[PDB]
Amino acid sequence: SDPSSINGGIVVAMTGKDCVAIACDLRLGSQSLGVSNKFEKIFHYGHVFLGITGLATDVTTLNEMFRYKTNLYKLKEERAIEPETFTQLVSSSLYERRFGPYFVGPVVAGINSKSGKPFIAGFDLIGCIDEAKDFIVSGTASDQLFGMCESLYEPNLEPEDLFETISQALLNAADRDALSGWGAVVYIIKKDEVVKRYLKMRQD
Amino acid sequence: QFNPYGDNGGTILGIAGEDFAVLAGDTRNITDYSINSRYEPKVFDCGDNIVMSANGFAADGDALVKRFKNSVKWYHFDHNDKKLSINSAARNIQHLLYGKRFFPYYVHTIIAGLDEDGKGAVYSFDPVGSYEREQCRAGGAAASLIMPFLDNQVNFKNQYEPGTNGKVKKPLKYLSVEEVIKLVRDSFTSATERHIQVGDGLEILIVTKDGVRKEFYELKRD
Amino acid sequence: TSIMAVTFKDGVILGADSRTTTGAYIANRVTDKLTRVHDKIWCCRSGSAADTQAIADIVQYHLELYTSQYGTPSTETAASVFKELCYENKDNLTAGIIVAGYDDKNKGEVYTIPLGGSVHKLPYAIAGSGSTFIYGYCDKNFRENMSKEETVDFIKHSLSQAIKWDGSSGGVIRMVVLTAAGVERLIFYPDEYEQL
Amino acid sequence: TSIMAVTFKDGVILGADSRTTTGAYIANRVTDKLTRVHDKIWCCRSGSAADTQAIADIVQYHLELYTSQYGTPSTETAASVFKELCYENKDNLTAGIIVAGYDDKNKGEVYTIPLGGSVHKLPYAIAGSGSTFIYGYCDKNFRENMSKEETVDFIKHSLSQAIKWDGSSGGVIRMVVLTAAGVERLIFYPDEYEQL
Amino acid sequence: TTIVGVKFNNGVVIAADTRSTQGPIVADKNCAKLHRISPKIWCAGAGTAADTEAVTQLIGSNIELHSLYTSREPRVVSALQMLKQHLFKYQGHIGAYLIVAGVDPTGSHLFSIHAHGSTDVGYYLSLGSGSLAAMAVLESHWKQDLTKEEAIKLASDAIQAGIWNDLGSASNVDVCVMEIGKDAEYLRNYLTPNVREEKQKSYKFPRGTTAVLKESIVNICD
Amino acid sequence: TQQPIVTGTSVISMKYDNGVIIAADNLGSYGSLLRFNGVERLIPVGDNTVVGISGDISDMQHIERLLKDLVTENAYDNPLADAEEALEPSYIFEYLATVMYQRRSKMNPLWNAIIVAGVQSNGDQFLRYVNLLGVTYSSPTLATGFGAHMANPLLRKVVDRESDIPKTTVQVAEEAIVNAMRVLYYRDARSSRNFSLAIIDKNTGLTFKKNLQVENMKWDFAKDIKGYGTQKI
Amino acid sequence: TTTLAFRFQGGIIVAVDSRATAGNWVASQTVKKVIEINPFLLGTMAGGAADCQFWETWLGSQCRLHELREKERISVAAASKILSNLVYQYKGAGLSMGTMICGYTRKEGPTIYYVDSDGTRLKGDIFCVGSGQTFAYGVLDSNYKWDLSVEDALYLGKRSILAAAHRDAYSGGSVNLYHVTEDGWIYHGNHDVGELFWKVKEEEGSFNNVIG
Amino acid sequence: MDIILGIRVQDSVILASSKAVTRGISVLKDSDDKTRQLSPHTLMSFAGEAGDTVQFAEYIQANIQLYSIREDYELSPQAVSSFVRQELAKSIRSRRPYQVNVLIGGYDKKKNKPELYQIDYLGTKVELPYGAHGYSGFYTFSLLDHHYRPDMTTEEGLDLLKLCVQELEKRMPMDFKGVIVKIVDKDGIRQVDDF
Amino acid sequence: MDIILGIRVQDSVILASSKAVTRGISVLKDSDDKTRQLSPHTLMSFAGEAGDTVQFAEYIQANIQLYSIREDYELSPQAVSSFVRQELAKSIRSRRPYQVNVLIGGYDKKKNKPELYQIDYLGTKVELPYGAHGYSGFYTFSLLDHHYRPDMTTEEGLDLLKLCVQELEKRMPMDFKGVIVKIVDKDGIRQVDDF
Ligand SMILES: *[B]([O])([O])[C]([C][C]([C])[C])[N]C(=O)[C]([C]C1=[C][C]=[C][C]=[C]1)[N]C(=O)C1=[C]N=[C][C]=N1
Ligand SMILES: *[B]([O])([O])[C]([C][C]([C])[C])[N]C(=O)[C]([C]C1=[C][C]=[C][C]=[C]1)[N]C(=O)C1=[C]N=[C][C]=N1
Ligand SMILES: *[B]([O])([O])[C]([C][C]([C])[C])[N]C(=O)[C]([C]C1=[C][C]=[C][C]=[C]1)[N]C(=O)C1=[C]N=[C][C]=N1
Ligand SMILES: *[B]([O])([O])[C]([C][C]([C])[C])[N]C(=O)[C]([C]C1=[C][C]=[C][C]=[C]1)[N]C(=O)C1=[C]N=[C][C]=N1
Ligand SMILES: [Cl-]
Ligand SMILES: [Cl-]
Ligand SMILES: [Mg+2]
Ligand SMILES: [Mg+2]
Ligand SMILES: [Mg+2]
Ligand SMILES: [Mg+2]
Repeated sequence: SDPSSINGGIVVAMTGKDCVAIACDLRLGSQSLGVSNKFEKIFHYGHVFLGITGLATDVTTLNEMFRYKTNLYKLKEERAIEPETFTQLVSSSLYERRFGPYFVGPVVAGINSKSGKPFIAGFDLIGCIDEAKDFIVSGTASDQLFGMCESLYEPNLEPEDLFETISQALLNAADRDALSGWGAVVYIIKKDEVVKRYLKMRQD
Repeated sequence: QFNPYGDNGGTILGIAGEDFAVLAGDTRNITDYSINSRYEPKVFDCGDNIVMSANGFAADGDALVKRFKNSVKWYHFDHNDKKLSINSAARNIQHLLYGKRFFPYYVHTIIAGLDEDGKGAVYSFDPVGSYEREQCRAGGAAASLIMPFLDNQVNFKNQYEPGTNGKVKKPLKYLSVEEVIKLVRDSFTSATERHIQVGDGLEILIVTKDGVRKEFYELKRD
Repeated sequence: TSIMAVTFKDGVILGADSRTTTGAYIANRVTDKLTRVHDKIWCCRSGSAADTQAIADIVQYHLELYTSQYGTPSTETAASVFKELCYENKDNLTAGIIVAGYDDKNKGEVYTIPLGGSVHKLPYAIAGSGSTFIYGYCDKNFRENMSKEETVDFIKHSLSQAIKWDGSSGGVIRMVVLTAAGVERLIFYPDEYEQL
Repeated sequence: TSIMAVTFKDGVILGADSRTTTGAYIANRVTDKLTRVHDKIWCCRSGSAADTQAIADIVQYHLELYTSQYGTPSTETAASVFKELCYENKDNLTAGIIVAGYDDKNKGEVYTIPLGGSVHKLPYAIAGSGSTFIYGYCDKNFRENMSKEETVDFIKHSLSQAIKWDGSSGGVIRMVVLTAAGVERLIFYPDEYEQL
Repeated sequence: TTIVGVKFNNGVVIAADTRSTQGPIVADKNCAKLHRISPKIWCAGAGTAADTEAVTQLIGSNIELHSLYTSREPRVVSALQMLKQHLFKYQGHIGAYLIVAGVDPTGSHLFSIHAHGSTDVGYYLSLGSGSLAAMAVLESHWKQDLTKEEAIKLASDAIQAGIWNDLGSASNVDVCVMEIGKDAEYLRNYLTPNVREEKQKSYKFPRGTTAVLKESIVNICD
Repeated sequence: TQQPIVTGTSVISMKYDNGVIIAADNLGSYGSLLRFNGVERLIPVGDNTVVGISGDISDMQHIERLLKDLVTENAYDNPLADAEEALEPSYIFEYLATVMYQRRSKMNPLWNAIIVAGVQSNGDQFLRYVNLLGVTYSSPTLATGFGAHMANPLLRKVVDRESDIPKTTVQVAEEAIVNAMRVLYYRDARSSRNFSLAIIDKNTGLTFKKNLQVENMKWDFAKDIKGYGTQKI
Repeated sequence: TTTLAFRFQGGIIVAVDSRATAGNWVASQTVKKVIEINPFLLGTMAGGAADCQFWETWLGSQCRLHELREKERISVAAASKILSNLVYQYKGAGLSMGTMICGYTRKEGPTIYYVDSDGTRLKGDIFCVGSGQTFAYGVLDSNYKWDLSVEDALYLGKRSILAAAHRDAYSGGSVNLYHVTEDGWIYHGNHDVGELFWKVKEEEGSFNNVIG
Repeated sequence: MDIILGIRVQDSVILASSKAVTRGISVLKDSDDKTRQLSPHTLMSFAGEAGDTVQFAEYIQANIQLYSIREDYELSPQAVSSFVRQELAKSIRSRRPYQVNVLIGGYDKKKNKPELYQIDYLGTKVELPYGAHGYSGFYTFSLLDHHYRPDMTTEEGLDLLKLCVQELEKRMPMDFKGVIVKIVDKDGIRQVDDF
Repeated sequence: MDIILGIRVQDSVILASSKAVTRGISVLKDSDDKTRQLSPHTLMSFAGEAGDTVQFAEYIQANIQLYSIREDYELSPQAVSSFVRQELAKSIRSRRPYQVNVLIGGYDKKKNKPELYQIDYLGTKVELPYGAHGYSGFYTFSLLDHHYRPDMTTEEGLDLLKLCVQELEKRMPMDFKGVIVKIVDKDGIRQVDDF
């Protein structure tokens, strides 16, 4: 009934030293029934990464929408969109559906190509921007993720240390949520290289 | 319509060591967005080296604790001052809770102490009396924030040994009372940051063969 | 309903309209809402007619039995019996009662018992749907230790306005005077009080 | 809310309390419920603050545009514009407005517009939750062709009682005097009117 | 949320807390609740976060265009009128509760707007869940003819009342000062009660702790 | 299950160095009607306790009678009724707290919020709250209804924690209480200007003040407030 | 919750999961959904944790009192019916229980009874109860035979729970195994699903949809 | 309607769909084909609310056939599935949404690969090795989790499908009157007339 | 439970009762005997709410067996049916009524006649030549109206019963997993093991 918790899933993002990380689980279900273990929730438009939790049809729809918009942006601007700008675009696009919203919990992550500054941001289903320094959480196990991130996280982590912290935040949060898990992916993002790692986790 | 239930907030945490056990809980008491008290004790020494906390609706919590304390008193009268073992107390509490199955004590109960072999013990209850012995358990408002942290940092879940890459698990080495108290404090500091009903103060009751000791720590008052 | 009780120098006077309504239909236009629970302890009734009659009947029974054993009861005692019934049965009753009586020791006394079953001793009291419209008038015009004639005018004028504005109130203005002299019944018809 | 408008010999006076409430919390204790739609046409507002502000703003716009084309509008004309908005949008509004103004030809006039959107021209009018408690007092004490000082006392005393009994009413008593002489604002504080 | 506005003799000061919440969970510990409508007109907002941000920018945009069209400094009553007429249009469904303040060629002004479109005027105002704590302080310490320094203190004291006593209010204090003749000064985190306290422990992991299945380089370039 | 009819608003209280203070206005409201203007909501029990009650007045009068009956019953076969075996605040509270929770458990509550203020035999300050749900808590400052939202913040500026109690004098405490009562009169739509205040000191005993009024009120600034935005006249 | 029990040549196999939830929140992964009523009787737990726990340990007290009074082991039929008759008294009150009373006696042999909070009492050879019962039924029905070795039967029960733990969101944690014979029940360990899944996938060649 | 299954093997996609049509208390038909050919190498089965199912399927069919004629070219299964998802995602926020769940089984002639897509009425698309809609998956996914391989032959796929249908016939309360099975491969679409 | 049928022929009463027990989405059992022998020449089938059905049947059974021992005598089917009706008529105005519908098939040894009684949970008794509870009658009464005779043999009764079960298997949505058939005649009660 509650659209935000039919399919299930989670996304988390963290900042580190000259790097950002964004991670997600792979589960898609119909309430109790697990359907897919390959449903990735993180997408990217150029060097800007977007994670989206919530109702799966809207996750897919918004991805297709932001691909559409960032592609036109690039043709006109003659440059790739930056995280700060994309964040405003996500907020604008969500709020235009104020009284008929997409049931989602987006998370933006990336590094500004000019300043080199790491950037993360979260949103509610209708556009409110949460631009945190430390971390952003989203999904059916957001409470769990908040607890994990708030205790595990420390500032200025190196890429390979940040990977361990975010992975353990996601994994242990998902293992306390019935609608999250079934696999996981972690993106480690630096100014000009990105590594994608699939995590081994319990499949129940 | 009259609603006989209420939510007084708060959060509690029980950790069982090898020869000790701790039961912690914040001292803040609330209704809605108001603070009632910054220091309202929630964890109690019930005698016979047993500590107890009934978190949730404080009126039902106080009633249950009061009745259990009374049960300990009468257990001494009826059975020649025999010590009530932690397992026996747990079963007694199940019957107290289930006795009100159709008008429950709206609380998450935890008790802590030592078993008959001297090892650390924590028992956790649901509002209608189902119970289970555990090594680790957080209860109340911020339980969803704390338990995953405890799965990771007490039972070393999802942690493996470097170099093996997922083949060999992190071994389950025992924790000292000093190490446990650090996890408890960090748990409540983290919870205080991201949960509005958690704060003001932290009171920990430590149980050993020597008896019951208390420790108090301040938390943010916002 | 517009009812009131007022203490004055020589004792107390109860006053009431005479309208009983079922919705907008006036089922009775000559109702007597001033009822006797003892020789010099009367009450004013507002709310459910069935409830207030049943209560008054029970009170009269209690005070009759009280008198047989312990002699004449005080007005305070009568109010307590009303209160006990109204308070303990508050879920099932709709009764707003004003108790007024005359002792030789205590003189004129007035107790009001609203919906909840609480008791309030006052110099004067007003109640019923029509009382709302005369809170301002009665507060401005009431004085302590008025004469009989002044108190009759005060009640007559007050209930006149209550009747004028409240559709649930009307008919005649009944009054009952309680003093050492005895019990006097008064009545005032529309042609008299409407022109005030 | 306790609001009233009273015509007298030299013109008309509007009066109001200053309390705005969200449930039992007083969101504003120094509210100005006496608002100007034209130089010598004002109104008293009761009900929804948002609705009554929106309406008043629209009326002020209509009369400003009227004045630019046809000269100074009558008080009756202002009341008609209020009525048109309140009547046609009666499903979506909660506004109880009293319109009062001064012409040289017509002198002081008062129009009341209750919830339904009906118009009623009167010598004086009272409205708001606290008005219920002073129907009796105001009816008994109102006279036509009062002096300025008598009318100020009448309004001051009336709203004093309305405030005393109504929890939704309180703060200061604001008044606006409309005559040929001009527009005068008056204010009366608790220490003054509570002791009346 | 606790937001506040206080007038002083040569201008006006605005203030707010920095907490945002989903139920009992804290979403943002440092939300900026102070917004710029025009250079010398700022508003503080409580209620639905997205609505306060959106309605503040929309009217800010229209005010900028209006300023350019009329070749004049924008007025506070213009923002007030544009805002209320928009909020009224949507019958309270746009959950924006605002305190609007600023200086313009007419002087200094202080107003509030409720979601349904009603506006108020005052020397001191407060909105939000902590509004009652703040107003109690304001009603106790406010006097007229305040200096800039007195007004800032009164405003930040009022915001503190909410921070401590209201669960929906916490963390830092933002301030903005609009004085006549001067530039507006936006004081982000004007008050920070001092911080978090260092954590008893560091939870940095051994590298290789997390088990991995696959790796790959992602192609972000064209 | 019922609904409250005639009601009483905030009861506010605080501890100070030698005792406790408690206060409550003398109003008995009937919905939005400010019906009864001479209601005493502070009820002393002996010379060491004062019970402040808010909520339903008919239930208050019932509780008042229970307390009166408690004193009578304690005196029975008790030669030390005015000495060592006199009623303590802690005894009176626990009794009420028992009754309140019993009544909520029968789904027929006493629709009240109660604060028991007093001084124990050993001179200790007693201040504890109980309500219709049987919920109990203690704090250096306690307030019911609107007082919780408006008074507590003010009183907590004086006594923010336990260690501030010995530093707080009776003059400072009474000043804070009287100020809070003014603030509630500004902002609570169901408050009255008239109120009662009680002080229970371990040295000077019980001082019960009646017929107090809110004074030194600021209203003059209202004259400068015109319209709701654009209006100048 | 997924619980199953089935009769075969070597007696009875009982297999259960370990998960307990409160909405989407995983409350526990270490729950004991099998109760050891006596050395010959087992009870499975599904539905309300408290209801099942309380009344099944109570059932054990009744079974003990029976053999004290009658100097004889209680039948599975009689033991199951004590529980069903009890819950039937509480019918409508809101108890939530889905149980299997499994055991062995001389007169009956290996026997299983499905007992329900609605009052349903059914004897049978195979039963799966809980939110993940359908997943368990698939594996069981396609691989079940009377002529199974204690070893193969144990694995089938373990595998059928694994199947359900994977797909059902409200099932998981670990697998508890029991084997009931002519000489009583025999515990066969706690098997964490987090290790069992990958083990079975590799050795069996199943679960090819998941990547590992 | 009730049960629709799909399984993607080595070189083909197999769709199984129940034959029963039950309107209330009566089974009106026991030979209903709950599928439409969208293109020579793309088949779509469907189940949901009465009327909407066929109306939606034929609407999609027409659109794909129109595309085929205009471009003289067959759309890839992926492209067809994306078109279908968008229609349903558009539909869910309409005045009256299509209450239809579909499986799309296609053979991509360009990649020489079978492809199975599961899409529900909300517009939730997933590519799978095997899929189901409604209560079918509750029984059948456990069997498929156990027995499935990516390198299975069409005959092995049919045997595994028989085991699914047998389990459904044993444990499901409703009599769905067997299934019509259809295979989608490089040579097109054909029906297994004996099952 | 679901389908229970009864038919009274020349010299016997035949009761047919479904074997399925379906608790929600799963068929837990396919061999359930929805009947109890009340006395050597009296059989009662039953269907209704879970738990209540068996609890009621066994309660009646016990009462009749108690009567039999006390009097050393078998009550007539009519007498048993009247006792059962009264219990249900008492039950319907209870705090929690028995939600059970029954058919009572008996052979009266005194009159040498078979007798079939249909009683619903309200305590509504009717003696019939053939009867049914629930949705069964909607399909089967038309066939029985056509084919039935009072002078039919037991074998003819079984053939007519097969035609009823075949129609139910064709048109009813629920799979009731066949029926257990029992015959009640002068020699007592016996079960037809192949049907
Ligand atoms: B008065 O209006 O309160 C009046 C007093 C009563 C003692 C005669 N009550 C009634 O007229 C009531 C209705 C009512 C009106 C207004 C407030 C409360 C109640 N009427 C009756 O009880 C009644 C009406 N018709 C027949 C019998 N009883
Ligand atoms: B008065 O009480 O009618 C008053 C008049 C208004 C013009 C200021 N209205 C209010 O105070 C209303 C509530 C109300 C009370 C009594 C009767 C009808 C309505 N308040 C509001 O409209 C309001 C309250 N808080 C914020 C914004 N608006
Ligand atoms: B405060 O309470 O007024 C505060 C104002 C500030 C954050 C702009 N409001 C909130 O924090 C709101 C509370 C709220 C929750 C749910 C519905 C409506 C209002 N929070 C949000 O709007 C919010 C922010 N980020 C994420 C989710 N919700
Ligand atoms: B199982 O899901 O039936 C399980 C069995 C029980 C013995 C632990 N029950 C639960 O997980 C229930 C919730 C539930 C989920 C799905 C179906 C039915 C019931 N949980 C509890 O009873 C419970 C007990 N204590 C704390 C939290 N939850
Ligand atoms: Cl009468
Ligand atoms: Cl206003
Ligand atoms: Mg009249
Ligand atoms: Mg706070
Ligand atoms: Mg699972
Ligand atoms: Mg019948």
